[PDB]
Amino acid sequence: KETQEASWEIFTLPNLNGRQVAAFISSLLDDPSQSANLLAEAKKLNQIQAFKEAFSLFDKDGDGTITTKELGTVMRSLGQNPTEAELQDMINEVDADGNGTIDFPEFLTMMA
Amino acid sequence: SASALACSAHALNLIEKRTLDHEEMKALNREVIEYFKEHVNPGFLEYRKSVTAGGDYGAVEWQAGSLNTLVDTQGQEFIDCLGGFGIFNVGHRNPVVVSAVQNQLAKQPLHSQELLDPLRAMLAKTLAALTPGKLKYSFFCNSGTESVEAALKLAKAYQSPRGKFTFIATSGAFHGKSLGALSATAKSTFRKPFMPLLPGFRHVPFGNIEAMRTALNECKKTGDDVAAVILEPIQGEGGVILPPPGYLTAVRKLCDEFGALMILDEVQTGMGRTGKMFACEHENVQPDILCLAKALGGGVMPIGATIATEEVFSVLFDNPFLHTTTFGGNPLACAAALATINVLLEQNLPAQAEQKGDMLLDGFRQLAREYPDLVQEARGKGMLMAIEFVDNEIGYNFASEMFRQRVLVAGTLNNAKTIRIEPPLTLTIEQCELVIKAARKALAAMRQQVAFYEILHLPNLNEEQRNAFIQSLKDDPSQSANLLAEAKKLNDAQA
Amino acid sequence: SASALACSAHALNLIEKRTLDHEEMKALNREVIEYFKEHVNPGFLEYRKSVTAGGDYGAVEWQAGSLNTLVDTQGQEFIDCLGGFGIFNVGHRNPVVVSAVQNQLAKQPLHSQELLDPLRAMLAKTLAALTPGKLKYSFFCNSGTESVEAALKLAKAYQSPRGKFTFIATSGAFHGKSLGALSATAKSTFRKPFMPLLPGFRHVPFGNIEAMRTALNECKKTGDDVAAVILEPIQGEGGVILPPPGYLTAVRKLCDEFGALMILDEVQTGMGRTGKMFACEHENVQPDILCLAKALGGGVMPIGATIATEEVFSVLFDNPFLHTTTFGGNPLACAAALATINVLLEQNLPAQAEQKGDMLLDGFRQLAREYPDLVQEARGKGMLMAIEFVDNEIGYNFASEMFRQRVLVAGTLNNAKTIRIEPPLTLTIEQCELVIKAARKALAAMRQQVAFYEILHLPNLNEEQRNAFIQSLKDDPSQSANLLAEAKKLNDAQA
Ligand SMILES: [Ca+2]
Ligand SMILES: [Ca+2]
Repeated sequence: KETQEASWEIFTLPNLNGRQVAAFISSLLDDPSQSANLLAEAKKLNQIQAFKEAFSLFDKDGDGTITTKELGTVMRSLGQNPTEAELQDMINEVDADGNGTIDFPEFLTMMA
Repeated sequence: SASALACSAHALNLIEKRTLDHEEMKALNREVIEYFKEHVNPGFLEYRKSVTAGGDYGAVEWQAGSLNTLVDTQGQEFIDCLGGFGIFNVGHRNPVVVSAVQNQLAKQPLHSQELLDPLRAMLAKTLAALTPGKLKYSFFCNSGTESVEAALKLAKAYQSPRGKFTFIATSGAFHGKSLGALSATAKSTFRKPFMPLLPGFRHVPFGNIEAMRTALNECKKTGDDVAAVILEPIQGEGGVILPPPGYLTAVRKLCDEFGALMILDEVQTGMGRTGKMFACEHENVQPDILCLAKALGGGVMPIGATIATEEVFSVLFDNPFLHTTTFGGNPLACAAALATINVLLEQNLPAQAEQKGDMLLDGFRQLAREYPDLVQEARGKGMLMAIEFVDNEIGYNFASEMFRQRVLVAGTLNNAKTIRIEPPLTLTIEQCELVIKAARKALAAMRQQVAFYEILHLPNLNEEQRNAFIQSLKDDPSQSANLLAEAKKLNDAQA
Repeated sequence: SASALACSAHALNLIEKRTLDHEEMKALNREVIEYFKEHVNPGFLEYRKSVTAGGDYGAVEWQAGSLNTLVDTQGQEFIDCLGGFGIFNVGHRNPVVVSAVQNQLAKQPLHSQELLDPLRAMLAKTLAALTPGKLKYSFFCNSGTESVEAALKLAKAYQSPRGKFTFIATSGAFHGKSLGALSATAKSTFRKPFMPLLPGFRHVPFGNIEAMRTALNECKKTGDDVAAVILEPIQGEGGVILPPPGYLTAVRKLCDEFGALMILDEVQTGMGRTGKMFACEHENVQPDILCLAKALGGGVMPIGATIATEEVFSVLFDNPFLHTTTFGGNPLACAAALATINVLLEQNLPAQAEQKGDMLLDGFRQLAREYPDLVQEARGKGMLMAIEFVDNEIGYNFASEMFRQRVLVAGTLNNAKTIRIEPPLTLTIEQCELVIKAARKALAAMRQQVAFYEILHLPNLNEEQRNAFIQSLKDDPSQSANLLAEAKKLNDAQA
């Protein structure tokens, strides 16, 4: 009964395509016991996918990395007026690899 | 936790507020969920869970939006297709009714119970003018079940000196949950835990004139002559069950033949919902006793009314205290009722209910033939309608999907597969189209879902052949009914 | 004659009016008498005639004067010592209650019945804080009789799986007039015309612990084990009957011993009337089920509440629709109730009720010793009091004489010789003395009256000295005692 409710709750997640929801559905049919935890990490996974999307729309030139000006573009767009030094500090706080731009995870780390 | 004074003070502070910030909203929702869990009933929380998805089970009422909309504590607006199960016939906070209630509140809300209160006389006269035939005297109470209690007591006081004691009701009927009325109510689960109830109550199939004639004739043969027959003109909680044309006329003729009283329970069908002021006016049938409530309060006040002919009501003339009720006929309730009758007659809301009812039922029937996999049939009369589904789970998912689209619907107490549509008679045509479209999207989502399950239980296909089907279902959800077709088209070949 | 629309329109025109000219008043009083005669109950007209003299029987309510006064259609102001038989504990149109009701009216008067309504949770929490011991869960309805119905159904749902079905009530008790509650109510004339009622209801003398122990023990011996005992802490309708000290405690102990539930009916004694919030607090007794109504509405709304321990109330957790009611717990009624609890606690109206009650009962007892020819005894607790007279005619003339002095009093449903004094708890000391003085002039007029009749009926008297005797009786009332003696002094001397 609960394997089904899990099955539909994972199915209705807005930011997953068919292949992974199907894979998960397989994992859940084989294991009615590992449900709410599998369900949990699936939900989380949806969070990562949607985060990925929004992030992508924060990378104006689509080159997979975010610069101080792209940042700057969004910050200025949201009614703000950041300085070059402010943008550089923001990036420096999460720049794990010290290349001066923000990749995918580092952006997740900014959110965290 | 805290003292009663603190609790009351907090409650009044919250009554005086008109809007809530979100931390106010979250705190209040958390509070009401807690107090529902520990002081009202946790079962209700579980029920709404079964008719919602996620935190939708925890929507808290706040304020009426417009005539036909309700606004929760989060500002979400809902079109009300529930109408309080027939309460809000003239909409929410109807300006005329609110105005009358406000004026009489300025004057005097409750009566002394000793002196003559004028609005009781005015309302009794109005109801005498509004009811068919010889219905002349009115007794006022506060609820439908109380109105049915007064009806039963009138029948008993009239028929006991004539040697008649047994009452005939119908299966699937609902007449209230007070023990007297509960003896007439027919749903097993409502009655069994409180048996024994009143002696001499029998039930026959609804809409079956020969069964009822059989019951009356057998009761006469055995010396258990029937005092009264009680029925709804259309069974609300039974799933909006329509009797065959002429049934009410035949029941009246039968009661006249055996010398039994006819008690019509119009608590739900009354006040214009079925296209006329009372459902009994569809066949020009006058009962001996007529029961009213719900909509008679104009969606502002609680009220009930039991109207009877002078012939039967005269059993209370020698002793006017033989049947009373504490708050019955209070000036606030009477003001509400008079305002409601005025609104219904001036705007001809019964006829509107017939038109909008025909439109909504047309839409629902079209959706019914488009979705025979989910809908069994749609039925109704005026603005009292219902959609019966194939399962209870299906109708459950329908209620949930409609709630997600901010259209309010609910089930029926005696029918688990049926969802009622009982919107205000003031529902606009725009909102009619909106609710039809909402029903369409609901049924579409539900078809996708039932397809998604049925594809999972098919036995004759490998572990990865399903995953292609689920995948294609989710990221390309267009091959849907036809997709399910593909699934079985491989399952039956692989059988 | 006229259409329902015309009648309603006239009624709303009259709701909007605040005062009446003389000819509008005469027309309205004539109208209300007619419609009472032809559409409500003509018996009421005869009853009010039996408690009035002349056109006093035709006083029509109009508006609340102050907290403790009512104003009829002629502008006559009455001090309310009736209090709607225990409704107006916080006076008429209490500003706090009227304010809360108006605010919630501005938001939403009646709830959807589907979503969680917050004021029901708030009121349930408040009542849990306010009630003794483990009383925790509340069910809301619209009247006292409905509250008793819910109490009985809770007891049945709890005790039927344990093989217990019979209910014990007390003689002289009143618990409502719906058939379920009527099975517990004890007055013959209220019950006989509607028999058969619920099976397995028994009555024992009120205040007699050994009689009740006998009933429970015999019921156990014969296999008719008692499910619940229901009683008022003080019988209001029985004539304000006080049980011996410790009776309630002994009943609690007895129910604990036999495994029966204790249902306390505080519909009349509740909300501060007896000097404490609930009468059961005088002995610190917690029932299993507590019934509230009347005063819980603040004299503005109809409401009822059935509070129970989680142990008993849990019989509704698995199926929250097992017992419901159409309007129960609506936001307007809940707002009223919370306002009333706030007013009672903030102004400590229970203690005031004890003080003013002691004062009024002192006055009534003094008048009782001064008029033993008319008054048998005066009794009361807090502001629930009664005066029992020698006959019913005497108490009738008392009610009439108090009505002529514009002090409102009324009889008790189960006691024809008793007149109840149940004024608001907000009654001021000046009005207390005014009511005592009014009672004195009433009793004086009644004594002079009985003298006047006795002098009028002496057969051994010609017309001349009779005219002289009643002439003197009028011109010197204080000689009333002597001249009557003189009259018989002569009625014997020519026999
Ligand atoms: Ca970039
Ligand atoms: Ca980097």
